[PDB]
Amino acid sequence: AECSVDIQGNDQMQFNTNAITVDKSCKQFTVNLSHPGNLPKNVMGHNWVLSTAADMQGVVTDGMASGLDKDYLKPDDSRVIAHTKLIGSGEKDSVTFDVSKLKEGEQYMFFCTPPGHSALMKGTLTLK
Ligand SMILES: [Cu+]
Repeated sequence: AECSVDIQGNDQMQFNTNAITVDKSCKQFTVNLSHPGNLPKNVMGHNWVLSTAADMQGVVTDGMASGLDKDYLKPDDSRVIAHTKLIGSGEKDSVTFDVSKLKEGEQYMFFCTPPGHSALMKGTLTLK
């Protein structure tokens, strides 16, 4: 409903949006991730990861170093506000997070941390 969004990551390393708006009055927000295409998780897995704009570079750097078996996220990374699991084609995953983790006026970025994906698969998340 109002406090959720569906996003897709395809075989061409594209998310189907580059901007998410979250109603600032939502208590929680949910992202429903899916993966059109046929490529398996070990070739073209995608996740959806949320951080401040400022933290994205470090999250990406350490995440893509962490390997497939760690969903390309540094374990226990405090900079990651929320994240789905890593999914392959035909799979689905949702994450819910607390909209109080988030500041009106702050610059948020969502992105996909697997090797080669982050520059091609990112966008803004903003409260309205
Ligand atoms: Cu991706």
